[PDB]
Amino acid sequence: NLDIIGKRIEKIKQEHETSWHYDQDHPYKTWAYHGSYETASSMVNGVVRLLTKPWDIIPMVTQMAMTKEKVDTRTQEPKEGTKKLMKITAEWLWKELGKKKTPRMCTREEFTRKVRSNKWKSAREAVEDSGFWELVDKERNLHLEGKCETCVYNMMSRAIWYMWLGARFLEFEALGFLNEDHWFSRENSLSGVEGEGLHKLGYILRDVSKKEGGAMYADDTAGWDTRITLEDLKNEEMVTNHMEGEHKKLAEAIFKLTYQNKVVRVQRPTTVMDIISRRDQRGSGQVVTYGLNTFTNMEAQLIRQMEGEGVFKSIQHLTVTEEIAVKNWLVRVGRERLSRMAISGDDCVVKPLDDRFASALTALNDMGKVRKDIQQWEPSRGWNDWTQVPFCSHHFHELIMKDGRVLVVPCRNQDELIGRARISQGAGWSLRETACLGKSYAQMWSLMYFHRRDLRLAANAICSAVPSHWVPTSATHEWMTTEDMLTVWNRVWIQENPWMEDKTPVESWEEIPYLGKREDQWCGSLIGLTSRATWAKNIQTAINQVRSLIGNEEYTDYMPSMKRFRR
Ligand SMILES: O=C(c1ccco1)N1CCN(C(=O)C2CC2)CC1
Ligand SMILES: [Cl-]
Ligand SMILES: [Zn+2]
Ligand SMILES: [Zn+2]
Repeated sequence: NLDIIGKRIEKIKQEHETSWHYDQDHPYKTWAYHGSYETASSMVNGVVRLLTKPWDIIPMVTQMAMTKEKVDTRTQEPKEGTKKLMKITAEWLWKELGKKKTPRMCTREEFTRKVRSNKWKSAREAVEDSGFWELVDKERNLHLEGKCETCVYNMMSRAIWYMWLGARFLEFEALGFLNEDHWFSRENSLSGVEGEGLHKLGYILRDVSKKEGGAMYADDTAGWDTRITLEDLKNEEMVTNHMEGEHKKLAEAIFKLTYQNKVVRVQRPTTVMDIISRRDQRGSGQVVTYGLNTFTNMEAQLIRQMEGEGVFKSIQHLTVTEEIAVKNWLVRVGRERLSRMAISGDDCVVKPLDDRFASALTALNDMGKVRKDIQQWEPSRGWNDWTQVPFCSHHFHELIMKDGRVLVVPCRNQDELIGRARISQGAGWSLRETACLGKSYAQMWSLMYFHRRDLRLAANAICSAVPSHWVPTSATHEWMTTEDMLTVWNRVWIQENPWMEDKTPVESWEEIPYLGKREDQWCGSLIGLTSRATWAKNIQTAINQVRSLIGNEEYTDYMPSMKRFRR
C-alpha cells in the first residue's frame, strides 16, 4: 500500500512542510487520511432567456439556474461464486471486444490535437512547452519502473477527479484506444452505443423490442462509481492481457498505481487540504470512466441474465460443471444476449429471454450494483412498450411523416430542455460567444427536437436573432455547423439513416411532422396557454430586441419556414 502511494504523499508533504498537520478530528472513515496543509456557479444565457419569455414564470425552468456522503462508503467483498462468474465473464468479454480491434498506444500528437480543439496558464500552453514533456518522460520512466510520483487526484450524484495534464496524458497514452478506436461501438460490442447520436438510440431500442422475450428492464444503480469493487478493477485490468511490449507495461502501471491505489487532495472548510487514499471505487478520466463503466455494466447484466436463465444455482460457490456451463452459455449464446441490451456506461436497457430476470437479484446485489428507488429484494418493474423505456435521460416516440416514412425521435420533459439551454458555465463570455452558444442549443433543437412545437419555434427565433454566419460554440454533434439545418436534417434522418429505405429528400420544414398536440402537452409543451400564444404571435418583436442588443449585423428571418408565419 504505502509502498505505492508513499512517494506521492512524501512529495506533497514537502511542498507544504510549513503546514503539514495530522489532524485528529478528520471526517474520513472509509478513506485513509494521511495529513493536511494550508490552502463555479451556473450563469444565465441572456440570448436564450430573452427568446423564451413564457418560461420566466415556470419554476421547473427558473430554479435550474439557481444555487459527499456517498464517496465515504464501503462495498463488501463479493462471495466466491460471484467472483468466479465475474472473472469468467470478463475474460470472455475482453476476448470478444478484441476479436476485431488491436489495442495500441495513443500519441502526443493525438493528445496535442485534442487540447488544441478543446507554470503554464492553459493546456494549449503546456502541450507546446517541451519542459512539460520532459516531466511526462520522468513519470513515464517511473511507471515502467513500477512507481508513481505526480499522478494525484483532486476532488470537486456527481464527483469529478481532475489530475494535472501530464497524468491525463499517461492515462490517454495507455487506455485512450478504448474510446479513440470505438471498442464500445454497437458493431463491435453488440450492447454498446458509443458514437450513436440521440437520433440512433430510439431505433436501437425499437430493434431490441423486436426480440422475443420478456419486459424491457431499465434499472438505475444507486451511485454506480461508488459501487465499483477492487474485484471489478482487477477484471477491467485484464484488457492488458491483450497488449504487448511497452504498452502492456504502461497500461499495467495506470491500473496498479492510479486506479487500484488512489491519492486524492480534498478541500475541507474546517481550510486544510486533505490528502486521502483508497483502493476501490471509480476515479479515472471521464472518457476512460465511460468505457470501463460500459464494460463492467455489460458483464453484470450478462450475469443477471445467466441467473434468470438458471445457468448457476447459487453465488455462494460455483461447482466445476457450473463453470463449464457458464463458459458454454457464453460461447453458445453470449453474443445473442449482448444484442438484447443497450448499455451506455452505468445506464442499461435489457430485454431478457423472459421475466425470471425481474427476481434474479442475488448476483446483482452481491456484486454491489444495488438498484436505486426499490427495496433490495423487490422484483424489478419492467416496461411493456419500448416508447416508455427511459435511456440516456430520454424516451423515444414513433412519428409517421405525412408521406408514410417512420421517424423514431428522442424526447424529454420540455422544461428540462429549456432550463438547460438558459445556462452557461464559466466567466468572461462576450455577447457574441453567448449568442453562438444559444445558436448551438437552437440547432440541436432543430435536429433532435423538431417534433416539439415550442422548440421548433424557439430554435427558428434564436437562429433569426443571431447573425446568420456566426459559428455555433461549445454521441454525435451534427448541429455544430454553419450548413443549412434543412440540409443537415436530410443527411441525418434520411440519407445516412439505415432504418429509412426510401431516400427521397424533404424539400421544406413543413414536410417534417410534430408529435400529436396532446402528446406535446404531456411532454411539457405550453401550447394552449395564453402566454405561449402571445409569445408566438409577437415573436418578431423578441427577435428584434435581441438583434438591437447585438447590433447592425447580417441576419436571416427563419420564421416563414413555419406555416403560421408564411403570410
Ligand atoms: O391551442 C391553441 C393552438 C394553437 C395551435 C394549435 O393549438 N390555441 C390557439 C391559440 N390560442 C389563442 O390565441 C388564445 C388566446 C390564447 C389558444 C388556443
Ligand atoms: Cl409500459
Ligand atoms: Zn504516476
Ligand atoms: Zn416525449
